[PDB]
Amino acid sequence: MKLHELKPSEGSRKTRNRVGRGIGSGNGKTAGKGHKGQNARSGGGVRPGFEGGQMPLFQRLPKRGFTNINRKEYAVVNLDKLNGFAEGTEVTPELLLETGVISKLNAGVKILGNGKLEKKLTVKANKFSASAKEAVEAAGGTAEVI
Amino acid sequence: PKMKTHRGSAKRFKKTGSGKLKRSHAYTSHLFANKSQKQKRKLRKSAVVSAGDFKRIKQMLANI
Amino acid sequence: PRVKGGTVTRKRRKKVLKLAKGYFGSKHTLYKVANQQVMKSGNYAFRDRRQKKRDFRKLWITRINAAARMNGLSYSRLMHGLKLSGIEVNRKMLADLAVNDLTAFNQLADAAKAQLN
Amino acid sequence: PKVALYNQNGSTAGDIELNASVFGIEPNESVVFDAILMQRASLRQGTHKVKNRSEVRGGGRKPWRQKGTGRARQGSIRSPQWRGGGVVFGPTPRSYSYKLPKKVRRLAIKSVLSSKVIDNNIIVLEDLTLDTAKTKEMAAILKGLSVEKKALIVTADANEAVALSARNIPGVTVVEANGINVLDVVNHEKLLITKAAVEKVEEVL
RNA sequence: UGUUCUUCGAACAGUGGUAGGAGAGCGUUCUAAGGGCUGUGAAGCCAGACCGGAAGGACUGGUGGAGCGCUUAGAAGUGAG
RNA sequence: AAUGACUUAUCCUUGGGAGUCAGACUGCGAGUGAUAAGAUCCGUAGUCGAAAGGGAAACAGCCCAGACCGCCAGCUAAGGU
RNA sequence: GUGACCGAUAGUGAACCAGUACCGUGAGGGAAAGGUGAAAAGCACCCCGGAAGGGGAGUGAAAGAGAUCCUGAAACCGUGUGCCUACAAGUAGUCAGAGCCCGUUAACGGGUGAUGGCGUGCCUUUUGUAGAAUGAACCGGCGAGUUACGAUCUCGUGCAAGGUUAAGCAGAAGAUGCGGAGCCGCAGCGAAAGCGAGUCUGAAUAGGGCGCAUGAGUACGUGGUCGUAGACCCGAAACCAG
RNA sequence: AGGAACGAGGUAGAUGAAGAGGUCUGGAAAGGCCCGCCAUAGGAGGUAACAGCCCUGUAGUCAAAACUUCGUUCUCUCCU
Repeated sequence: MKLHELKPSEGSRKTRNRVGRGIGSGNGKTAGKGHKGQNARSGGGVRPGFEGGQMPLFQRLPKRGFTNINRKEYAVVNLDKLNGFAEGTEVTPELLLETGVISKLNAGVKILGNGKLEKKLTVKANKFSASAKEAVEAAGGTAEVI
Repeated sequence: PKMKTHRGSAKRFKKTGSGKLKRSHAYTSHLFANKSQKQKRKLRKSAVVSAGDFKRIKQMLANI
Repeated sequence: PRVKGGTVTRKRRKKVLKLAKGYFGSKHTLYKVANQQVMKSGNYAFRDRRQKKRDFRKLWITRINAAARMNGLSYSRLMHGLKLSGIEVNRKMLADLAVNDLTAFNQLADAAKAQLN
Repeated sequence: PKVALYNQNGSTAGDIELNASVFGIEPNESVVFDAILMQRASLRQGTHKVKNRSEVRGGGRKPWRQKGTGRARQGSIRSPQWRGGGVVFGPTPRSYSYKLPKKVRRLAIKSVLSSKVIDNNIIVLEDLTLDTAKTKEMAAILKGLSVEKKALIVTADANEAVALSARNIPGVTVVEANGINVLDVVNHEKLLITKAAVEKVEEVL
């Protein structure tokens, strides 16, 4: 690219809005904040969770616990993701992690029955759905729990 | 620094699948003799946070 | 980097003061009254560019009234005669120059006389 | 790309076929523009600092009381409207560094190499044979290839005779094969690259 | 400025405005690219009856005695009643 | 509120950014007040706010009429000769 | 050794006999103030004057360069000149306009203007201000929407159901190359166990809520906005510690 | 828990290329035009006006009587 004309992409850059730099531009004296309010003052303004002294929305609603200490996230493999192997043998989470289908192992791998498969696969995982197991067994594949 | 998450709104509300956060109803913990059964079967169900409330509280729960 | 900005301000002030040349006293000398006088002169210039179009017309109406009243008619009867004696759209300051070129105004006045009766 | 070879004597008979994956793609103008703006940033130091209202050497007292005198309030000795300075925001020391995603970086370097290829500004010199450390020989080499403006010298193995020479010529910058970048390619508008450097940057990038 | 036709473009309609929202621009300092003015006189200052829709910009004459401008970009200690 | 027309070009949903929580007068319809207030509080339409111009002598709100700019062009509104 | 850091109201308070002068009993507070010329070659000599200070004559490229000394603006003070002013009630202008005096970036020319018409400054705050409501004696300089880290939206670029690496190691403290540790999305529902293109409530193969069905995010860059930051500048009375 | 020598630094320095090029305007060329060189040296500051080849200089080749800062060897000391 030629250096003494560096033309930017159209729409990628925009001029910063000057605020309080004369009355002809707009955002003049009052600088876009109106006349003589709290919102026109320096430093705010109120909290985001504040209704002017009305009891706020979260404080009118009850708590809904709880959070489990040891929760496993067996997620996620769908049936259409298994079609990327041509033709594919020994579907392993150790193989699925380095293939790029699974970004991160979270305590196991569960294969779910959304979509469909058309090939013979030897499938190894931690858990299976009821529809996914039947879809593997209908194609002649083998599903085994680690 | 990182944006702090409003822990109270994290305890009340719950993110849904875009969302339209899930919430519970009020008037569901006290004085059930003065309320009818038709009120109680509807207040024990869940509700959705309204849009005028959503435009004010969605910044408080950005980090989920 | 640091921006000083020394010359463009003085350029603005001298442009305003040269626009305010000829004013009385401190209004051609001090910037802060010269700017107010220039803005007020701009409003006055717009207003008087509107007003010249009608006070010239009223002066010409006065002169046509005087010239018609020399010939025995008023202004309103003369204009009614000009609209009746054909559709003649002869404008009023050309009618005022017609008395600088007398007796051309008298012939149009007689044309107004002819079909008012 | 049909690029003619040069052997700095004839020069020369024969040519080398560079690959179209690097030197033959269509140039992306916005990507090279973003790479130039990214590279021009973080070369600057950002070592600019002014004293804020709290950091000026001044007392905390007020020069006169709040009411009673016919003057302004003026709670600080050196408020920003005073002569003592003066700045609320000012310049602050900060880093201008940011990173483009890696595919944009490879696309930028390949597109600027292809745009230099289609402008016929690439000169290929095999092994860059230089007998002595004198810069007179390098100037004669640059004269023999009709180079009068700025130029790059890309060397794969980073020879010391090439490196110590041509650094006194103001328009000539000798760079390693993996040390290539967007700014030196867009800045000099002509590059002298060896066959070993091409056979390195083809598999590096 | 908006709509339609789109046969250089034409037709029709619109164009007071505070708070506010949106868009297009003019200037200041520094930096990157080339290119170019300068003691046969730069910046600055002073005057003029010049040009542009505006912020603004040029050209002459005097003072001055050494730096400045143009371009496409990019950053801001970015324009004062 | 419905389906048959003629005019217009507005109307909902989502998302980004606001300002406004002191209003005033006039005409009509009510309350309080003494069917007093340039009083107070309401409903409704206009004007001002945020609207220049012409008329009410001056006089935000009344009457007539909405200023992109230029013309030393014409015809009219309120009101007048 | 380097600055998309400052250039004398800036930058250290302090570019200069500066923590000095000065103020306060004391703790303490705390200024202003750079520039002849390349070289003093810093005006020999004559005249006025007591001197200071001038006019000649010299040095000098420049003496209007002559000791706060480069350039030198405006407020302010003066001297001349062209045109109007001693019957006139004026936010001082504007439009029309004769006379008189000059010639320009030659352009329906410039300056002054007897006289007529219209016309109660600017800003702030207000329902409403010419306001007898506020602010400004005048001029010059300085003087208020910035920056760091996150979040959201629009636009642009790259790759696309896969995008991106942080720290760190090499490497002009630069680009980049290695680094997939981690982050977001790729379908969710439920308080949770759990189940899954469904899940929860519910005896329910009923109804209903949420979601695919009917399908795009990710990483950077600009811009708008929001949080944590003095957060848009200035301003209290006060509180606490030594 | 004590010392002696070899190598590299600091506290201080030396050496270190190339033009009076010619003409023009200038008070003075470091400026314009026409010309040649050096470069491991075109970092900078001055020189009567914008130096690379005018000076101090810079890159490299080096030095250390006397103080130290490290690294190596030896002496020495300790050990089932």
